[PDB]
Amino acid sequence: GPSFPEPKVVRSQGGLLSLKLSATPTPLAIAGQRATLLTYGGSFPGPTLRVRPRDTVRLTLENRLPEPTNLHWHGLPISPKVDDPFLEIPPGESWTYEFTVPKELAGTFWYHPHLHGRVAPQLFAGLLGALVVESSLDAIPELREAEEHLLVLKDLALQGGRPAPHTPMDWMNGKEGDLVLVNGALRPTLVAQKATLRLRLLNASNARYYRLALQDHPLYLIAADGGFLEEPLEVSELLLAPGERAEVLVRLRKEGRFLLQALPYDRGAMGMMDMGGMAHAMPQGPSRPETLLYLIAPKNPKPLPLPKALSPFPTLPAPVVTRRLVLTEDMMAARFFINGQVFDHRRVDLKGQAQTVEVWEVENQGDMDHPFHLHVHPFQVLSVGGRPFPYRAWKDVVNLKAGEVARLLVPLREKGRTVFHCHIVEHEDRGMMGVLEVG
Ligand SMILES: [Cu+2]
Ligand SMILES: [Cu+2]
Ligand SMILES: [Cu+2]
Repeated sequence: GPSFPEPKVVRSQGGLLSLKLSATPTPLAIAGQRATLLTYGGSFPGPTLRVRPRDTVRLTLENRLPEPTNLHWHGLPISPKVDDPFLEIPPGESWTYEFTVPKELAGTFWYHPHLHGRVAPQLFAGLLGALVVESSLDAIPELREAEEHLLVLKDLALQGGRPAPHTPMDWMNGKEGDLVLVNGALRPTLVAQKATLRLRLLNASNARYYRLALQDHPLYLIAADGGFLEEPLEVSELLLAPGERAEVLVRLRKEGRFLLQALPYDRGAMGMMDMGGMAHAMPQGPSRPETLLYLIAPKNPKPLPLPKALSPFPTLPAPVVTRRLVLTEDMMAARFFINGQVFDHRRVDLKGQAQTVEVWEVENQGDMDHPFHLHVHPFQVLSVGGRPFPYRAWKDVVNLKAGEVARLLVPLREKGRTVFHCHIVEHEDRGMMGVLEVG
């Protein structure tokens, strides 16, 4: 097959993507070995859904797992009556998700389970896939002529031919695996045919971070989680926290082989040490560097010029309220809190008004990185750690290192009850989630 593996694409037909997916334990060949994963559509990652604004999506999820599950349409500003974080599909049962793709939308999104208490093992076992919203922007020559690929960054650990079980330490840190895969493949080779690549990036890992760097090359960020930037932004590296997406242009400068690496990064994961007497927690330190893929540049590469502009970011109304959400940890108990509380599905924590804008100040008073995710309502990151953000674009996950405050501009869109949580999904399962009601 193609030297570069990517999930199969399912496209809307005549404005309708009607699809039945089964969540099912599936024997597969993965990274040269045989394993039984939990999959959507029989594959890992699940199929990529490619749609356009105003399309109708009609996705029937059949639960063939031995435990209940559901779907989160991560990043989609749709109704929480569709993207329902409280819905439970019992084993054997089916549920049909139907929504219209919003008109003003573009970028890389994804789907995965969101059943509180069960997310981390289900997501770790392989239940995820991408959703791409095509834009009219894709027809500008600087993007249309680029070579496009999706890179689903997700790691895995196998034990006896199945996903490795969660240990108590995994619930504290978030589980990482030793198999650091792109699109389910171990260090695939990408033999580029064009000098400009358009790479959609998805961190679908439970907890692993990807400090992305391409050897000898900068990256040109053209989209964040939920939409285009206003213009490309040159970066030397790009950190993708769990649940985040990005789109980058790569402008291949010369012939040769270049590594795409996940450079060492310390997210505050903790181990345990006994040095005489007392056993206590100790930092794991930075991750070991990982090669994600081998990128082979074509003959005499002449990259396209960059697009001068992408999408203007909407001017937002002046905000009507400021929130503060403080994140804290009880590491030895693997308990995690927002404003001193753990999630309770019966308890409404924030009440806002649709079509108003709020300022959310999210403060990480823990020692671990926490990537904060809000459903349903994409936000604009104003600043993190007192540093202004270098671009304007829609995001739905913001990473907070220890001590950092993120200031977010949150327009409230669809009415209903939804959630916000850490997207180290172990921490969500362990309480770091709250309930927002929009009326
Ligand atoms: Cu998500
Ligand atoms: Cu969620
Ligand atoms: Cu967390």
